[PDB]
Amino acid sequence: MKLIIAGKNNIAVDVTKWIIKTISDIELYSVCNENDHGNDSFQLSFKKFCIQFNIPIISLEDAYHLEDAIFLSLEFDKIIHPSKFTHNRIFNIHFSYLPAYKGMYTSAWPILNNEQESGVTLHKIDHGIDTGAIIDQQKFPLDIEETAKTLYLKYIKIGTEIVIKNLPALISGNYSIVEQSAIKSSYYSKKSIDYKNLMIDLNKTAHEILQQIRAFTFRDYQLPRIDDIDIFHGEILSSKSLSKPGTILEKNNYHLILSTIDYDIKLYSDNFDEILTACEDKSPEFISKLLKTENILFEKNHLGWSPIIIAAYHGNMDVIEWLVSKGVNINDRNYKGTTVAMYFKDYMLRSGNYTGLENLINLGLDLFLKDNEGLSVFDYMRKNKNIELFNFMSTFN
Amino acid sequence: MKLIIAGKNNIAVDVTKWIIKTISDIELYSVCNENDHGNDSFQLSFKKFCIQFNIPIISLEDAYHLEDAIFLSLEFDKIIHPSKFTHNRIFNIHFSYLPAYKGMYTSAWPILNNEQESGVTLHKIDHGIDTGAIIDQQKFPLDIEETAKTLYLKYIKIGTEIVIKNLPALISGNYSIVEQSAIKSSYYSKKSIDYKNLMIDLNKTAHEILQQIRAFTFRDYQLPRIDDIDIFHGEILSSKSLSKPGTILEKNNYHLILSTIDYDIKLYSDNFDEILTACEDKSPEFISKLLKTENILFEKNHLGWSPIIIAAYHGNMDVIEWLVSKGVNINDRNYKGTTVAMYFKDYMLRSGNYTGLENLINLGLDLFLKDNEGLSVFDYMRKNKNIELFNFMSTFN
Ligand SMILES: Cc1cn([C@H]2C[C@H](O)[C@@H](COP(=O)(O)OP(=O)(O)O[C@H]3O[C@H](C)[C@H](O)[C@H](N)[C@H]3O)O2)c(=O)[nH]c1=O
Ligand SMILES: Cc1cn([C@H]2C[C@H](O)[C@@H](COP(=O)(O)OP(=O)(O)O[C@H]3O[C@H](C)[C@H](O)[C@H](N)[C@H]3O)O2)c(=O)[nH]c1=O
Ligand SMILES: Cc1cn([C@H]2C[C@H](O)[C@@H](COP(=O)(O)OP(=O)(O)O[C@H]3O[C@H](C)[C@H](O)[C@H](N)[C@H]3O)O2)c(=O)[nH]c1=O
Ligand SMILES: Cc1cn([C@H]2C[C@H](O)[C@@H](COP(=O)(O)OP(=O)(O)O[C@H]3O[C@H](C)[C@H](O)[C@H](N)[C@H]3O)O2)c(=O)[nH]c1=O
Ligand SMILES: Nc1nc(=O)c2c([nH]1)NC[C@@H](CNc1ccc(C(=O)N[C@@H](CCC(=O)O)C(=O)O)cc1)N2C=O
Ligand SMILES: Nc1nc(=O)c2c([nH]1)NC[C@@H](CNc1ccc(C(=O)N[C@@H](CCC(=O)O)C(=O)O)cc1)N2C=O
Ligand SMILES: [Cl-]
Ligand SMILES: [Cl-]
Ligand SMILES: [K+]
Ligand SMILES: [K+]
Ligand code: NA
Ligand code: NA
Ligand code: NA
Ligand code: NA
Ligand code: NA
Ligand code: NA
Repeated sequence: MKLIIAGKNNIAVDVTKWIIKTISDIELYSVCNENDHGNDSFQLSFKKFCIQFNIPIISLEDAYHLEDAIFLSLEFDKIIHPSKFTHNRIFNIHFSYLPAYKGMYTSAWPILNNEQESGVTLHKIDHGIDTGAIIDQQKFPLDIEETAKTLYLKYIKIGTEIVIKNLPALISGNYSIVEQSAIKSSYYSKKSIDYKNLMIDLNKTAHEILQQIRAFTFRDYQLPRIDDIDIFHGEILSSKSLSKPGTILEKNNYHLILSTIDYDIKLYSDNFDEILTACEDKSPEFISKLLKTENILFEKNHLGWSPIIIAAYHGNMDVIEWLVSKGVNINDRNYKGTTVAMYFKDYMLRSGNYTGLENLINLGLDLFLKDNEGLSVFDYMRKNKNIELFNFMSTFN
Repeated sequence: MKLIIAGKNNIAVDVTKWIIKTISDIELYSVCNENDHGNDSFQLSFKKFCIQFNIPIISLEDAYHLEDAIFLSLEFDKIIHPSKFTHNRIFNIHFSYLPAYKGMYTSAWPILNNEQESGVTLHKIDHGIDTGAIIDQQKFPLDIEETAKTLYLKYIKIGTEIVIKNLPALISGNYSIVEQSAIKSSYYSKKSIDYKNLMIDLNKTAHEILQQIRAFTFRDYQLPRIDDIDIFHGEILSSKSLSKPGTILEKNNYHLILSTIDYDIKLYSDNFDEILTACEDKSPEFISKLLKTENILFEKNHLGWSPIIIAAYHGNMDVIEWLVSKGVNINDRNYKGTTVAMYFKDYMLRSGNYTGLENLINLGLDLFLKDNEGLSVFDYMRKNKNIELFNFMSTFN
């Protein structure tokens, strides 16, 4: 068989990796999205990956003429018409529990509409928008403080899994379909949200305002901004101003308080930059007071730097352990795949203090992971001839 | 006690009637809505009613200065501020299951949002929009072909009941409250729907388009109009045009067929006028073919004339019985309260054929009802000196 993987991001990358590890005899090809210019971001560039792993990249046009192929769209950006192929072995992963939420912005809309869950759906491509028969789908609940970013990461992940579970069946042809019901079918278009002129409607209830805030929270693209302040989460108060919804009751460095249709809301200014800086050398105590929401402890900057990555690079041992106690991953990575252990090794090197490593190993620090270049911490130390640190790190299980 | 009834429509009228029948010693006052100019429509004018029943009509301003009073808002149109009263005995009926759907157009929005149910809520007035503590509420399911009109009539009815059930408790002061949750609180404003420039979004799924159609179906105000055709219901087909959503696939006297995001839809032109005319003298068979949806058999024109009222006035006996077999009320009334029996008596008079009456009585025709003027069929025949018909009608139980 030939297998054509058209799309982008960690879903296209991780499915392709699994195929490589698991299916030989398959002849792989890649079609990439138009805005994929080779740059890794909060997601990997699938184009860069394919070039490095020698997966031939072809045009959508070339894809039409391949016979004895399977075509699989993973967040692909161009319309695929099944009449342009000799076969009907054409599949898509859609980021919703179809028939609901066909179309665009499916990381926002379920939140805006205050859904209790969402899902991912594997289905056949037909001529229209997310309309072809369903092969498989899985659902999952939305968290109370779900954001568009957290939702999107759940899609990437569940999408990847649902594809890998179904791949053998698509390749063999031994899978079932069910036509999508008309009932409960919904669709949003490109025009349904203007991200370049985002307005929060403040003539709304506290809950509705917060749902809009959280729907529009996706740091790599934007934070919601109100009265010139970037907002990162908030809360519903018990007070109820008599003033008109939208009235600013309080504005300072820390927060905005607004009158709504029902209960006043408190909206936290974003202090993520201040948090990262604090993680360099302040105590867990200092950080717990600086933060307004514990969600900020799992945020990452444009490089993929999280609080734990800062604490590790600066050898701030108390903050590392505290963050872990709040459910932060001790083996967190930046966007190049560089791990906590890699950062903490740098601190060991620069400082000459090796005494903290044991603690971290005990907390589950993994020395054997590899970055996106396929190198471990050991490959780095060998390469840079840091042999005494290599050997000290090598004693640990 | 004094009891001030502020509002409009059959809810304000029927609550006031119950008070009159059931509570003496209460001193009643009325405050009316600004657009209530004394005219009965698909709802009674509360102003006309109060004038005829000698309920003194006062200004909202006068209402503030009444001591030892209770104030009850039933679809009232001006904002009520509890700080303007000596007491806090101030209640409202809202047409939703609060905390959801505060604000406007609550006969549309639950339909647009494809809710499975709605309700009515009795609560205290506080300073804001539909935000005060809840005294009582009842919920009910939305029908699959619910329209804004059918929904609205359910509100009028359930509202009326919930008020009558609770009145003694409000008068005594022996009732409980519960503060409205923030969670699941929603609000729509005046601006959320422009009824003077209504657009149906056709770049949507079949189901979404039909939900918008039905949400905007309220004959006294408007029918949805697409491509210059008034629409009265429709259906989802099994075909799926490849053409773009909104493409008109077929247009004739009977219907529009449109391409959507998923399944084609068939939208019925309104033929209500043609149906009423048919009921004058055509068969049940003829009418069953003329209609495109059985919903059209329960529609009424600006006078309150329904199909059964036409068949009765014209003595079309087969159509009367058939309509009854489809669940039409044999004691239907127009908007002046004039009943089927009143219309059928006219036919008896004009034609001299008395032979059908027995059948109708057997089907449950009620000769003892009174119109809005408080007259029965017998009061009319006495008045007009139609004594042989009076006496023939009088033999029936
Ligand atoms: C463009 C943009 C997106 N978002 C959020 C909401 C989106 O659901 C999420 C993903 O962005 P996105 O550009 O991938 O667009 P989406 O609209 O999510 O996905 C569509 O486009 C993809 C290329 C696929 O064809 C997919 N099948 C489509 O549904 O990020 C922002 O918060 N701000 C933004 O400015
Ligand atoms: C996290 C952090 C990093 N840095 C430095 C370290 C890097 O030299 C530079 C870019 O960071 P980065 O996350 O993009 O680094 P990467 O290129 O992913 O990883 C390199 O740097 C690590 C420290 C390890 O040595 C690893 N073996 C290297 O491949 O910024 C800071 O100065 N302050 C910081 O707080
Ligand atoms: C004005 C209008 C209303 N409608 C429908 C939807 C509405 O829910 C329903 C009732 O009309 P409406 O003018 O009573 O306005 P609503 O918006 O339903 O009710 C508000 O105004 C009332 C006076 C009360 O203050 C009530 N508490 C408010 O919620 O009729 C139309 O279909 N076309 C229309 O043009
Ligand atoms: C239903 C119907 C009524 N009419 C006439 C009868 C009335 O004279 C006029 C207005 O109708 P309407 O529903 O407003 O009448 P109403 O004023 O409600 O009722 C009067 O007319 C009835 C027939 C009874 O005599 C009753 N006792 C009267 O009070 O239209 C028709 O010509 N064709 C019809 O199909
Ligand atoms: N047949 C098919 N259906 C899909 O839903 C789909 C594919 N193919 N392929 C990948 C991706 C592409 N999705 C899209 C969706 C809409 C437009 C589009 O042109 N959208 C405009 C209308 C026209 C315009 O932009 O000029 C819009 O308003 O949304 C382009 C690509 N997609 C599934 O993910
Ligand atoms: N305190 C109180 N709350 C209510 O929700 C309420 C009452 N009173 N009294 C009766 C009725 C009146 N409702 C309303 C609601 C809004 C406006 C209003 O002015 N609305 C505009 C904003 C201002 C404007 O029109 O200039 C809007 O955008 O909706 C007037 C009367 N109503 C419950 O039924
Ligand atoms: Cl090194
Ligand atoms: Cl008479
Ligand atoms: K307020
Ligand atoms: K279509
Ligand atoms: Na299947
Ligand atoms: Na947009
Ligand atoms: Na060295
Ligand atoms: Na109560
Ligand atoms: Na409006
Ligand atoms: Na006479």
